[PDB]
Amino acid sequence: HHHMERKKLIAKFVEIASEKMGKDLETVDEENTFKELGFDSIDVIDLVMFFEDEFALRIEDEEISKIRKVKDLIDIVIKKLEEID
Repeated sequence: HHHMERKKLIAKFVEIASEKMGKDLETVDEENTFKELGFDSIDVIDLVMFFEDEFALRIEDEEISKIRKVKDLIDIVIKKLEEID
């Protein structure tokens, strides 16, 4: 059992936003849209490429374009990590 997987990926999202992207989010809810967090389409691409590199994943362009909510990115990452297993 890999406990706390969502908490951990939200925490990674917050750290990357802060450290790589200069965005202080502090208290993230998974249900927030990226749009409401102030991430535009280009920011989502940068965020995805940062997760890709951190986790040695590949996320297809079609999947990136469908990302709306934080939850969507957390879900994709878990799914890609589960596969690479």
